[PDB]
Amino acid sequence: SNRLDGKVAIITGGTLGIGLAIATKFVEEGAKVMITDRHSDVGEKAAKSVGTPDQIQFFQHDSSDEDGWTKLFDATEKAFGPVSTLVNNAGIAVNKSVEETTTAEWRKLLAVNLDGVFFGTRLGIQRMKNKGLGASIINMSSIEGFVGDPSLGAYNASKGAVRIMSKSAALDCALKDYDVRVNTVHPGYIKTPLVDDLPGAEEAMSQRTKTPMGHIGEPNDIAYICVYLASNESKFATGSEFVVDGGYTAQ
Amino acid sequence: SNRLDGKVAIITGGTLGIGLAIATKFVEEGAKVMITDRHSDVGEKAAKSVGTPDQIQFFQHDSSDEDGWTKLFDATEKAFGPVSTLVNNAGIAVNKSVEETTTAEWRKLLAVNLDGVFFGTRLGIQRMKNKGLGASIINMSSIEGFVGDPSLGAYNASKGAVRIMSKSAALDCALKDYDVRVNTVHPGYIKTPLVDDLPGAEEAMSQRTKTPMGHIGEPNDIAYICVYLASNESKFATGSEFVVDGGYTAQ
Amino acid sequence: SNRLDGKVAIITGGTLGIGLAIATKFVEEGAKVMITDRHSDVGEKAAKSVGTPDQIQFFQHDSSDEDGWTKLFDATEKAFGPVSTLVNNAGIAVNKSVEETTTAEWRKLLAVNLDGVFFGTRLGIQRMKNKGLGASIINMSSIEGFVGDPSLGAYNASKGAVRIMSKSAALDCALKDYDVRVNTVHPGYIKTPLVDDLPGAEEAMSQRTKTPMGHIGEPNDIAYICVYLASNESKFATGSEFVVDGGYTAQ
Amino acid sequence: SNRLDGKVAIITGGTLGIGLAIATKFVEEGAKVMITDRHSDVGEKAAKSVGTPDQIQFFQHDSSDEDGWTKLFDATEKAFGPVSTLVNNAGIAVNKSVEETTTAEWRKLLAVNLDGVFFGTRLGIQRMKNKGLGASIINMSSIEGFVGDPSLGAYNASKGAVRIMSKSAALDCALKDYDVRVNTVHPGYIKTPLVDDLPGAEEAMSQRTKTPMGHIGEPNDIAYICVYLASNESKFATGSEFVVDGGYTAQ
Ligand SMILES: NC(=O)C1=CN([C@@H]2O[C@H](COP(=O)(O)OP(=O)(O)OC[C@H]3O[C@@H](n4cnc5c(N)ncnc54)[C@H](O)[C@@H]3O)[C@@H](O)[C@H]2O)C=CC1
Ligand SMILES: NC(=O)C1=CN([C@@H]2O[C@H](COP(=O)(O)OP(=O)(O)OC[C@H]3O[C@@H](n4cnc5c(N)ncnc54)[C@H](O)[C@@H]3O)[C@@H](O)[C@H]2O)C=CC1
Ligand SMILES: NC(=O)C1=CN([C@@H]2O[C@H](COP(=O)(O)OP(=O)(O)OC[C@H]3O[C@@H](n4cnc5c(N)ncnc54)[C@H](O)[C@@H]3O)[C@@H](O)[C@H]2O)C=CC1
Ligand SMILES: NC(=O)C1=CN([C@@H]2O[C@H](COP(=O)(O)OP(=O)(O)OC[C@H]3O[C@@H](n4cnc5c(N)ncnc54)[C@H](O)[C@@H]3O)[C@@H](O)[C@H]2O)C=CC1
Ligand SMILES: C[C@@H](O)c1ccccc1
Ligand SMILES: C[C@@H](O)c1ccccc1
Ligand SMILES: C[C@@H](O)c1ccccc1
Ligand SMILES: C[C@@H](O)c1ccccc1
Ligand SMILES: [Mg+2]
Ligand SMILES: [Mg+2]
Repeated sequence: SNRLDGKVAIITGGTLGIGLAIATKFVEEGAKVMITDRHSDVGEKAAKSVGTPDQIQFFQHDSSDEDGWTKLFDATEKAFGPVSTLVNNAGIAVNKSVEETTTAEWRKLLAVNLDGVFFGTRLGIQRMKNKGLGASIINMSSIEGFVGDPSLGAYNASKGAVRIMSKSAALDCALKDYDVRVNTVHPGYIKTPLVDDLPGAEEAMSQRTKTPMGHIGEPNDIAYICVYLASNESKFATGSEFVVDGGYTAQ
Repeated sequence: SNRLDGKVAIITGGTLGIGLAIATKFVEEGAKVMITDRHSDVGEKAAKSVGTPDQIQFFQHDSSDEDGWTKLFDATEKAFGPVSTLVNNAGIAVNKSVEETTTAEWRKLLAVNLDGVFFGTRLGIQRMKNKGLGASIINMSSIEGFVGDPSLGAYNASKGAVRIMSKSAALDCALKDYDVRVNTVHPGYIKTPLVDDLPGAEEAMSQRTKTPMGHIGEPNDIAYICVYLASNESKFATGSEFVVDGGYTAQ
Repeated sequence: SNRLDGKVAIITGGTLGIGLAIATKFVEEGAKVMITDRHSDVGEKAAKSVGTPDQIQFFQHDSSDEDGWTKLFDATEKAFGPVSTLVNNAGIAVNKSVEETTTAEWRKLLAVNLDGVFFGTRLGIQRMKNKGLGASIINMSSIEGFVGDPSLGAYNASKGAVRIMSKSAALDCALKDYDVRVNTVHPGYIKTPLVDDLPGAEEAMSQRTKTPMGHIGEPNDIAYICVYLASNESKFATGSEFVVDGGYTAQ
Repeated sequence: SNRLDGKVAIITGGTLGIGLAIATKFVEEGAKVMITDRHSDVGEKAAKSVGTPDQIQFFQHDSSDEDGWTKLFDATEKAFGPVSTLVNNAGIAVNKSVEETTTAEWRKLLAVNLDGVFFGTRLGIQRMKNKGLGASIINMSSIEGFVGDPSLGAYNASKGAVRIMSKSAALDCALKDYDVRVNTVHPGYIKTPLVDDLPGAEEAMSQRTKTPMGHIGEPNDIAYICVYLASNESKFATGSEFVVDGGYTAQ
């Protein structure tokens, strides 16, 4: 309780899974939250499932849409006051090796996972700096920012990009005394309804050769590290990677 | 509040600085705590400064003392019930390059920083496994587990050892379903009375070429990441490194 | 001598600096080489400066040009026989923080440094696999694939992308028994005529807080690690990062 | 040929496997070599199998023996002139988890794998600095300096220690203009007669979940990266890790 008092957060892809759990715990800890998704039909229902309009609202936005980012920040500031916290969580995956990735697939994945995170990070620094907000940008990544997956070529590219791009931003903010931190979060496998719909997926992810714990995580596992990062408790943490992966990358 | 409900923690070197702040926040969040130090004179006063005997006690112990580790676990279990949480925080430094390290210096530093962490980790796994405690071993490290310092040769050795030793332990616990997680915490520079007593030290640490934030951290910066790691909020985190360094390792 | 006997290499951006030195040492060790650059005026002269047409030729190509990649592989195979070795060396830099990067700058840098490396890697796997060539793809990176630079935001993104994308490709090639390895090379600061034309640049790079050796490297420093990687001497090395940086990333 | 002209190398544990292959290729490239082992019976035969006494000799030495290190450097300088190159290759393994490691096992493994590497590194810096030798210390590590193995607890400790200790030494040498570089080499699984004597071992190591190439390496795979590191070709490489692992750590 109260760990995010006064904070105002944007969470992209906040209607499902990890992003929804981050939204839920953010509201529980006192933050006001704007969640997004490319589609409108889930959004209002997702928001209402967490809290009331004074706590959480929905804004339809595709994170690859550069001009839509300014509309999103404006709507959030209108609802809740100046934005303090950005969680760049929206992402997609292509299940292809590098060898088998089409250029269209490459460009589509990079538009969401890389351009979108760049647009959000750039705008968030501009809008959040020098306001005494204790501002925090949390760029969602994954184990795939540290290790390869033969069947996730473009996804690996995007996650490695966000990993090191975030360090650049962290350093510049720290050196300019902007009062903006930038860090990455790296989930391993997490159980969601989407994983549940893929026959065999959780079992494959839970083999000890993949996740040493012998089971995948849950959305709140990623929510709680995000609360820590969004809060002033982490005021000395910037430019770093926070891994919550059941041991996947330790072997 | 309540984030460590029911937890029972041992924190080595818990009478000063980082270890004292970890103890303080642990008590605030509902944990019972046994702090240690090689010396007795500070201990009881340090404990009483945090809370009452039902919350926190002191046990004199040099972490390099193998047999003393069993006495420490026994005393803690006597006071508070079965131990759930171990923070291996006790450490020393030698200000020497590898080239200029004497063998006595080498052996003394490794006894505390490496052997002591091994003894605590080994015993903690034995005593904490298979009890449904949500057990957590937090091995204190530093930026010096990732990067070299020309003037900290043996210290670097110790911190690199603990970094990877902790991953081994994490994996074995995860694969054996022991209900014990093992992670490392990596502070950058932190202001304490000891740093304050070293003329010029904080200023040197605060140069942008060292810490990009332009200032060093405070003990609570390390306390809060430890609360997260000791809590069930981090039940999917094992075998990982948590860095709180003001950007030091991001450049 | 003879360390690249029978090898046929493409080196993008091979007319200057690092790429020219890689070309030079490749020819010395018995490889046939096709160098590229976006511009034609330097190319033939650069090639003739290294060797004769039976050793080394030039092909004008912008690495961001997807269709031009197939023309490049065809021209090389026409000149020298099947390509065994690809060094993705072409790159550019934008001297901007993330905050100050324009979208046009972002897209231009990613087209060369990321898309271009993807196009070359994808095509090289397709054209080099299953031919008993001892094929090797060497994706040029830099220290900026490991650490941030506040003034190199998009460049950091690109270098982190190539770092982890290359691991994906490595794994898929290894698992499919393609006889193609993929590794990254990470130069620190290297003296070239271009650096020499930037007043103050080498001196700034040579400060001990940047490069511990107190001086920057030379193009042959990167050439020699590339020879090792292109050769069968490194037949068990794949998915790894090879750093030649004067100590920059060790502190 | 000639890549180590004039170099004088000490290779600890140089009578078998990886160390023998390093010795072999070092001699082939023009270096004079002193190999060691704790036992005498294999040594002279191993040396004679590589070359004549003017090329390679044997010195009986347990790398854990501190005073024996000065005798070893003296004998090498007597045979061949001033030592330029040290490969700290001697090591042992204990097949125990952290939990199950006895203190005697811990101390024995650390004496060879950590103390021994410290003694060699410290003495080598002292004896090799400021002589214009192009001096190089190559500290053998393994994949177990990057990732955990649940059954290699003390070994992981030792390998993580050497990894970061070597960076400290690298930095101090670079900052003091000592003309001594320090780097680590990280073999994955390598086929040797010892592995061949362990039923099932190579097959287990060759599973794709362990080594993506689907087979283990050979001693020359580690020899060739050591030649590069010992040579002046790598004069700008210090403080870095060189991984030759068949993809083990890329996933
Ligand atoms: N489920 C898993 O096992 C793992 C997930 N992750 C990563 O963590 C993050 C969050 O995942 P979840 O929210 O559980 O995802 P989900 O798979 O349950 O649903 C996808 C999420 O992204 C959003 N989204 C997709 N494209 C978008 C666009 N163009 N604009 C705005 N929103 C968009 C949706 O609202 C949705 O919340 C992602 O960045 C993902 O790549 C990483 C490793 C594992
Ligand atoms: N102050 C700083 O800038 C940094 C500190 N650290 C690390 O973080 C950890 C905690 O530091 P602080 O508690 O602030 O230290 P401190 O420097 O303020 O005091 C030393 C601590 O270690 C204990 N200690 C030393 N030798 C011991 C032994 N043989 N047995 C039991 N206890 C012993 C003392 O109780 C004391 O709390 C250490 O492991 C340290 O190496 C890491 C980076 C920076
Ligand atoms: N000079 C230095 O200090 C450092 C250089 N690097 C990196 O190493 C690599 C090689 O650098 P140099 O050859 O010395 O570069 P250079 O700065 O001396 O010249 C640029 C090179 O890239 C090529 N190039 C640029 N855009 C291109 C395009 N669209 N298509 C084809 N070729 C193109 C040119 O032929 C030229 O060889 C690059 O990827 C660079 O980013 C990394 C760290 C430091
Ligand atoms: N075979 C494999 O799969 C792997 C080996 N390694 C590492 O690479 C290095 C070299 O291995 P190999 O020479 O093939 O070993 P080996 O297993 O074939 O034989 C052991 C080597 O270490 C020496 N040795 C052991 N204790 C010693 C002491 N107290 N003093 C002096 N010498 C001693 C022996 O001469 C012998 O060459 C070691 O540091 C090892 O830990 C790392 C990963 C895998
Ligand atoms: C990395 C994880 O988000 C994933 C991506 C594609 C298919 C399954 C799982
Ligand atoms: C790394 C940090 O704990 C430190 C060690 C010795 C002297 C000053 C600071
Ligand atoms: C990283 C290095 O290639 C560089 C890039 C831009 C300006 C100067 C140096
Ligand atoms: C890591 C490798 O050297 C190994 C150690 C012990 C038993 C088998 C293999
Ligand atoms: Mg650094
Ligand atoms: Mg792995």
